[PDB]
Amino acid sequence: GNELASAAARGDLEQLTSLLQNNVNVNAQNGFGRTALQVMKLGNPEIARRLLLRGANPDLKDRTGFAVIHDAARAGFLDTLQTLLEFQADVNIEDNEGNLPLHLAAKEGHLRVVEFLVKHTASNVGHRNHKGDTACDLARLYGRNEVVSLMQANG
Amino acid sequence: ADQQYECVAEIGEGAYGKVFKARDLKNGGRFVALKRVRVQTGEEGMPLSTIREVAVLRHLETFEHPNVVRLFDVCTVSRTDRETKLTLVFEHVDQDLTTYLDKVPEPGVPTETIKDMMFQLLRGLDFLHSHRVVHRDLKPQNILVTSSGQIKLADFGLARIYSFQMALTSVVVTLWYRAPEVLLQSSYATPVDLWSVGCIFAEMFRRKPLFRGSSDVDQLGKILDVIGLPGEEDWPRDVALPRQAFHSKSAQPIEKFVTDIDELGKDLLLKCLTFNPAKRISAYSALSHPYFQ
Amino acid sequence: LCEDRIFYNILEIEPRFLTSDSVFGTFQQSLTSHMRKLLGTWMFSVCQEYNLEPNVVALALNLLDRLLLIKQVSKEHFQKTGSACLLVASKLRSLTPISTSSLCYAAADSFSRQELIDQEKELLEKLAWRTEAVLATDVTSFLLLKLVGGSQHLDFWHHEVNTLITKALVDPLTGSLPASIISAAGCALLVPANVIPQGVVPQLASILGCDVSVLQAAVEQILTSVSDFDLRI
Repeated sequence: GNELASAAARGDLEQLTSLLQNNVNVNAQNGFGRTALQVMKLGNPEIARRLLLRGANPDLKDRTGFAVIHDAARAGFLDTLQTLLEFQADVNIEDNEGNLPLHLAAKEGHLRVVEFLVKHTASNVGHRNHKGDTACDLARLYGRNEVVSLMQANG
Repeated sequence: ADQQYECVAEIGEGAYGKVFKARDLKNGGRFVALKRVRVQTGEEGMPLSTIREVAVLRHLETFEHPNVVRLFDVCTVSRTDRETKLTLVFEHVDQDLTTYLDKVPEPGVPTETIKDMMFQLLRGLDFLHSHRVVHRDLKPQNILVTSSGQIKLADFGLARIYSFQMALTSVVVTLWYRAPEVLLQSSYATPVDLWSVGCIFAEMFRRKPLFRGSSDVDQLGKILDVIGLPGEEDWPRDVALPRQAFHSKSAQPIEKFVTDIDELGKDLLLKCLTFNPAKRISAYSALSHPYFQ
Repeated sequence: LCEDRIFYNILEIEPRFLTSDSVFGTFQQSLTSHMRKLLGTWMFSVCQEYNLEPNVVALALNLLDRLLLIKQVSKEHFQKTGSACLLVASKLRSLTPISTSSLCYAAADSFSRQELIDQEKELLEKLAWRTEAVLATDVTSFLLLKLVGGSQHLDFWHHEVNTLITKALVDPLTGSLPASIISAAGCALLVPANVIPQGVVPQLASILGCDVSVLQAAVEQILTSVSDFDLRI
């Protein structure tokens, strides 16, 4: 419901955890059509882990076409992105413009996140989004040269 | 706006209205933070403070300091005469100092990171003071930390309550960073913020708060237990709680609590944690301290 | 080094509040530079009269002219608009914010209290609550200090220069210049050489980091503008 989502949003682990003991529905949307896992405080991997551990489905995308792994990848919160995968989140889930978390991490210059995706995930690199671009292309199109290099020094 | 910004979650509500998490639909739906207030129309028109506060935010934004949270926009929605829904849009960082500190592996935060964050913190703080702005509520949950490791000063107006186990009492965490002049209801000037920097500084090492008081008289004591009773010359004149109100306090070596801090770190730390506000270091001075080399 | 650093930064922001005299016979259409000079002097009256700090006029004029850069204002409402600027400007700068009723009054009661309030809401919306600006009056002190070295006199001249500054601002041409320039130019025109260490212009020019010729041009211009000021209705 709504209090679970807000607790996830303000990152109140304490409060979130009570709510999760009442056999509530972790996947229910709040008044904004979003779920607790989706609006959660990205810098807190534990918020994610507990929700996942209670059934939260990682691959649900909102009205705007995003999944948590997209926003985490876009913010460069690798640990959270990693605990997400740890619970079977799909690395190649695309947003509504055909993006992968990788695209967004690349587009944002998060080198240690690109590093990880490229070398330790099934992240389909060559994937081209709806504009025909690639993660590496976007890095190029955005100046994330440092990222471009590493990326191509690998793929 | 209000068709460009799409709310996804309410974070809370406090002194600045309600705080939400929303998507910026004109920048790829990236997360952005919003503050919403219901402004009351007077027979004098728009309330002074409302105007003044938005004025100052908009104005400091001009300078675009890297260590202060960006203010992207200001949207207005006039209901009737008596009401106007005012909305401030800011950059959003899904992590604050607290969520970071109590997440680091066991060894603790790298001493070099503590320095870097601490430098940025005083950087943005110096910027505010130099433009005659006092934060007055510097608490770690108002200190944003990007995954990049960048510090951005916020001010959500949201209180957090902490409940003491055995005592069955509670406090608003900000109390733990409140400077003595403030606790003694004496002066409320700019040095006020330096005392908090000092508390936050110490917390980076401890990854646990330094002075966890249960009241303001309790807090005062927790402080004097560590820094020691100030001398007659350093206690505020004409104040409700006299120097005599607190029995003899030695002055334990700060490192006894801010474990693993270094010699120069200790020096800076105590210059912030200096009782007499007039002898407390300044953000600008601290910034020039040999700790930062 | 507190002073010197704020100054340096204020200078970068500065251009952000620049306005332009060029608006009238084109984007404005219904309004003319002279009508603005009239409205402006009336505003000046209401102020220095109803006991407001010079800052209030300086800002009220900046809002009015920044507003005229994005909104076409009619002749019938020019005045009311100048009033809203006065209201907002003092709400932001005077310990004694002037009242709506007080304004509607001096306005020959030509507009309603509601109507002035609706213009305030309007003004705030077009400018998106960006109501503060680096003013030429805001700079005069720091400069006046580097000239009149000590502290003595620093208050007579400050209030003097700023009064000139406001008069120069009633003229829309002045608004095309940086706060720093208008400010130094003003100092240069009043402060006598006997109250200063050791030229004045090359000294200020050195501080602003501009050319002596540039500052002189500004002096020259502002001198003209100030001369035209005349409170005769």
